Amino acid sequence: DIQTERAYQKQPTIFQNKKRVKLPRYYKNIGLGFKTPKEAIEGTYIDKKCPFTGNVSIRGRILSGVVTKMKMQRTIVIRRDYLHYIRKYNRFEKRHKNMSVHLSPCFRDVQIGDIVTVGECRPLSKTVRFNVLKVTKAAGTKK
Amino acid sequence: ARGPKKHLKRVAAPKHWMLDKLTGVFAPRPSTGPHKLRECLPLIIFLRNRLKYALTGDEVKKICMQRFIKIDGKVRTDITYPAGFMDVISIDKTGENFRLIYDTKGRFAVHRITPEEAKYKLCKVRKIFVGTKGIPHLVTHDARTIRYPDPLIKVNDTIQIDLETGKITDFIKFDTGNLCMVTGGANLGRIGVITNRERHPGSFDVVHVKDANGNSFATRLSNIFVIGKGNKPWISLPRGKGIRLTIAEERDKRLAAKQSSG
Amino acid sequence: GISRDNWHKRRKTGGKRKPYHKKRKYELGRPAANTKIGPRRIHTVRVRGGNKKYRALRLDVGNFSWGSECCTRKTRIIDVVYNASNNELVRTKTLVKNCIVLIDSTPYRQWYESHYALPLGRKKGAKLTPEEEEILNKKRSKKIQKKYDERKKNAKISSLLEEQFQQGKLLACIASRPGQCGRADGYVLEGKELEFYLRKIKARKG
Amino acid sequence: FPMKQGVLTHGRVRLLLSKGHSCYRPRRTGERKRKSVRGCIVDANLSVLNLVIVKKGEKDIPGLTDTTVPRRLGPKRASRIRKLFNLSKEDDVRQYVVRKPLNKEGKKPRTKAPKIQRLVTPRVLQHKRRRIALKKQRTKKNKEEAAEYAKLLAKRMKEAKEKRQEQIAKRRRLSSL
RNA sequence: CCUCUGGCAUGUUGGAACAAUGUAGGUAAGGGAAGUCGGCAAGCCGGAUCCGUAACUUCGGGAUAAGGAUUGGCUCUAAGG
RNA sequence: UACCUGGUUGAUCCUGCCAGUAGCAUAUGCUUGUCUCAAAGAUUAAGCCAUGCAUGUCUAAGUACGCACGGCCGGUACAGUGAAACUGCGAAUGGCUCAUUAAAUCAGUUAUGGUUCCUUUGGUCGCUCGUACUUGGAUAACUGUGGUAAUUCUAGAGCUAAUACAUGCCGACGGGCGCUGACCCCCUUCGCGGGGGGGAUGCGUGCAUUUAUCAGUGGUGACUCUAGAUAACCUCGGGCCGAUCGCACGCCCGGCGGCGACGACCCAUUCGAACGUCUGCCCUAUCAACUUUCGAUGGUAGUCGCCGUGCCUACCAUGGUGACCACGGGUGACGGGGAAUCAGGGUUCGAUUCCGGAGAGGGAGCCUGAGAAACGGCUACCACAUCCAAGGAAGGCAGCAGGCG
RNA sequence: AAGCGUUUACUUUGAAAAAAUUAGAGUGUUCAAAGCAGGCCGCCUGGAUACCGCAGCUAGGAAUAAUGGAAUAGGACCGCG
Ligand SMILES: [Mg+2]
Ligand SMILES: [Mg+2]
Ligand SMILES: [Mg+2]
Ligand SMILES: [Mg+2]
Ligand SMILES: [Mg+2]
Ligand SMILES: [Mg+2]
Ligand SMILES: [Mg+2]
Ligand SMILES: [Mg+2]
Ligand SMILES: [Mg+2]
Ligand SMILES: [Mg+2]
Ligand SMILES: [Mg+2]
Ligand SMILES: [Mg+2]
Ligand SMILES: [Mg+2]
Ligand SMILES: [Mg+2]
Ligand SMILES: [Mg+2]
Ligand SMILES: [Mg+2]
Ligand SMILES: [Mg+2]
Ligand SMILES: [Mg+2]
Ligand SMILES: [Mg+2]
Ligand SMILES: [Mg+2]
Ligand SMILES: [Mg+2]
Ligand SMILES: [Mg+2]
Ligand SMILES: [Mg+2]
Ligand SMILES: [Mg+2]
Ligand SMILES: [Mg+2]
Repeated sequence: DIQTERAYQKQPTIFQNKKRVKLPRYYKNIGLGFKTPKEAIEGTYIDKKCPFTGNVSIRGRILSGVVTKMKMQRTIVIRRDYLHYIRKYNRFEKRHKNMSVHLSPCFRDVQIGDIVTVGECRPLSKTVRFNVLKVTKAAGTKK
Repeated sequence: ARGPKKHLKRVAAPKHWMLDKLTGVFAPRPSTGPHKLRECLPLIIFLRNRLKYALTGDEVKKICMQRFIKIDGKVRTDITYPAGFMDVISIDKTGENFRLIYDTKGRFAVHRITPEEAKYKLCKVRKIFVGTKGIPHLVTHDARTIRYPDPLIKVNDTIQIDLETGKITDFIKFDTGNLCMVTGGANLGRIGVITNRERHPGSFDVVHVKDANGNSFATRLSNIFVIGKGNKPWISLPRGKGIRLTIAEERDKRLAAKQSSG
Repeated sequence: GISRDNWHKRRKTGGKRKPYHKKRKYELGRPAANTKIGPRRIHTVRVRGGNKKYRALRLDVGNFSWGSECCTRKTRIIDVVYNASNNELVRTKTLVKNCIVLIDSTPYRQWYESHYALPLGRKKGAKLTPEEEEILNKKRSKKIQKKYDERKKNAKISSLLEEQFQQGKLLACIASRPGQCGRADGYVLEGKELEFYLRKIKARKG
Repeated sequence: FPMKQGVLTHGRVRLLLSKGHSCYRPRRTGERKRKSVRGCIVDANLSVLNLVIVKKGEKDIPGLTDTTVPRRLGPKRASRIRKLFNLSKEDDVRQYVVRKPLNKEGKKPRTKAPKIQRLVTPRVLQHKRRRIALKKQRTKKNKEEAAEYAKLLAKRMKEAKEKRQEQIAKRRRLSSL
């Protein structure tokens, strides 16, 4: 379950040792009409870099990419696609950018190949600057 | 640049100062102050290039340090002081009071007013702060952080300030139907009623403004300065009264004026 | 000098970026504080913007909070028992943020016995002849004895904490940064966090 | 090269010197400089050597101890003139400042006196009264503005409570509906 | 290489000196093959761990290529049932 | 101005290039009467530099006893100019150059809810509850001995100030507010009890800092925001709470006083800065795999830094980019606004007056300061080079002139 | 009136976009290249406007080209327990 690291993994704000005689979870809404998910409230994970249950603000840009690799832990790689217009030829090129985004463990079942909305935040690592804000499934793939 | 820059080239100056291309390499760099670098008009530009009370910067220095000019009800003695929007620059020996508003174009105008109007001026509130003992603070566009304001005055409104006490008298809430000056952008100097407010979460919000003669236009909030309740301002408006008639209408109104004058 | 650069290291792709400028001053590093336990020695460092920082080097006391009953006291630090960062920071006794120290329980025992008038610690058989605990525990009026009686139903403590009080020293976790701010502030470990770190220290002993 | 206190050789050695070190006058602010100074131990390799007689011997040397050089300037601080002429706390200093005689060819003889700095003078007393008047009028205007805001907030809050009062009245009308 | 069980009395003599010349070990400043037919003989390198390894080639090798660093004692820590 | 012509053949029709034609720069030749504007050691050598200059600065308002000048009204200091010197501020702007640098710089776009900010402007500057009629002692200029072949080199002796550096209080100020609470009083019960008031003594009691707990004035699209309450702290390499300065000079009955200067915690504001978000660049595959425990990609927890972040450290996970051209290499590559040619298309250039960057021979390190990894600042090492008594000292024209090459 | 409404690409509008340069409005530098001035017997005035690729922001359009829904009914809608 939880507490698999060296230090105690706890949400900083809520104080869990008030005397009695279950644990209250900290969550928020990130805004922009993004509805905070159900697993972020009934969840038992803690996360420093979760957009809903952590100390990150979603601010600036709102992008959307396509999940290609989910091998990094608590973060994944999305693949953005776009058509670039050269002006000599009146045509397009298919280019792409691979950015690494932080995938909170509230979005539980995510497979490769589904369009994911990400949101700009503070720089979370060397190459991570975006959190996953909502997930929609692929074409079909409801099985 | 290993620190703060202190000059400004004549070419890189903001254009609404209307400084000539040829007479200088440098433009006067505005000192830091209650207005931004490109939003203000320097007092040397206000005296020398436009009123022509002075001829050169030495005469500007002599005017400014005989303790004559009194901007916003206080005498400033530096040549390059930033005098920005809605500022009251007063000259006591000529008995002549000037209020700084953009005209129909983007530039500032020599705008003579009365002393009864020069006793006050108007300010857009930028932010409301709460201070160190639960003390409401209101911050204007010219950094006038008067505290304990009226708790109905909120973020994007305007207030009327009596300058001698330096204190609020009345206010205009940012609401539809009120007149507004467009203090920035491509609509710089227009006057019209606020007809629509378009919200955008995250990005900047815009406002549709319908002028005196029907021509509506959109402008984001940061460039908008409300100037009075309803269809009437609380200040005296300049010549043109904020329309931006087209270039054809400007052409035939100067042509008919020269034809009628002869 | 010692620097914090993104320009000195490889790209996302693994390629080498060639530098276009020198080491600027604002991309600055400094040697570590490596704060030890001892009689206090704080050096000030001149900072960007003309500010100052207080590096602890030796640091004997710190202001620790007992969060369940809300009493923080200046308390002397005796040992560092755990560090999630590194074991050599346990070995060479080093105070950092989120390191776990032992502090003597005597000010918290004084506050608890002043507040509730019940013995805490106190391996029974010993009794203090200098009578200070006696005038602490006794001599209440009839009007205020029911006040203390109302308090002493909310005066029960955890058994792990009571073991630490009978030991005379209790576990705290530091939350201030002593190389940055100067202090060794922290909080008493309680409950699930407490038994988590007690399980870690027991696993370290073995 | 000058000898330097506390360097503990007999020969010559180079050092970074700063502001506040001996043997070095820095030009711009925070400047350091390599200078070569000499060790503080004396040997035969010295051009000139400085000696300061601290104890008087039996004989009156005509070089040094016969001619007393009078000290050129008199004390300027009022506290040091009080220490020099043993003033009380109450008696004046202005008659006991030393003034200097001035005489040369052609011009008139004169007597010149220093500006006595840090004495209790009415301009100092006026400044001290003025900023404490500033303090009391700051507390005055804080009291004034806080009471004025309290009245204005009481106005706005009674307006808001009477408006929500008729709204709760509309709620009870709809509940009776 | 040193020791325990087991074995022996130094390999067909002892004693006193410590010269040359030997035979067998060593060591040498400064130079470093100038010696000599010829680096003969002696010498350098050497184990292990971590790196690093070229020309060529039958693609298997060369290769311990070449070139580096580390190595003791003690007090700990982690991991491997 | 949407343009063609000579040339292979004995002659023809073609593909086809060579050559003519027209600009725009760079050099050069020959020539040159007037006038207005006007590029100019960029291309090779960011190669080397003699000499001279290029950054200093005082107000009524920080320090004035240099007769260096000067007034007489003195005896209850100090008229007023004032060299020097201490102090404060600038010297991080400007000027020059294009060597580096190919998602870098830079352009448009955004964010700082992830930070610092001298100055300016506006706020706050009796909020704390415990000798001030002004505290201390240095030091420069000045005087007087010197040393050195030599420098904006300095030693020793005397004096003497601070808005330099230290120390440090009275007032407001008599109490509120919490805890502590001896004790006092009222009702009621057979009574314990129960219920309610008043209150001796002591502790603390401002803003900033650091940490922990509770509740939810003003906000934002969204805070762990702002504000409130509690509990302690408040760095001796110490955060504020004025031991200042000048003009006029008054009013109560010695005390209250006007207008300014200077200084400072914190908060806005300004000039910014710095890291980020998205998109964009020339040639090369005779460059197809690269990065990776010697950080490469993440997670956790810290160190450092102004802050975010592998920036760094420890422990784990084995990832990250690539045929959509990564990685590597080249560039006679600073990028861009733009320039030249031009029908529509495009093609080449952009060293260069505006913006941003980088750099002062090459690299590196750093003091001071708000801001410098500064070079008309130091510290070294390399290269080059000046003076000398041979012990030492001083240097950086890719600033303006100018010289060599 | 506020909030929500398959998603894009495309097209249109609006914002936002430094000046200097280019086009260009006015204006007898004696004309012009220029310059931002000038003109009237103190006064009257100008110092505009356009373009600013790509990318990002906004509000209309739905033709074209992608993209989706309900097919082991985990489908909508109305309610019920
Ligand atoms: Mg084309
Ligand atoms: Mg510069
Ligand atoms: Mg033998
Ligand atoms: Mg024998
Ligand atoms: Mg035998
Ligand atoms: Mg030898
Ligand atoms: Mg040897
Ligand atoms: Mg031979
Ligand atoms: Mg051999
Ligand atoms: Mg071989
Ligand atoms: Mg032929
Ligand atoms: Mg022929
Ligand atoms: Mg040709
Ligand atoms: Mg002529
Ligand atoms: Mg050159
Ligand atoms: Mg090159
Ligand atoms: Mg180049
Ligand atoms: Mg260029
Ligand atoms: Mg070049
Ligand atoms: Mg530089
Ligand atoms: Mg050079
Ligand atoms: Mg410079
Ligand atoms: Mg340098
Ligand atoms: Mg120079
Ligand atoms: Mg432009």
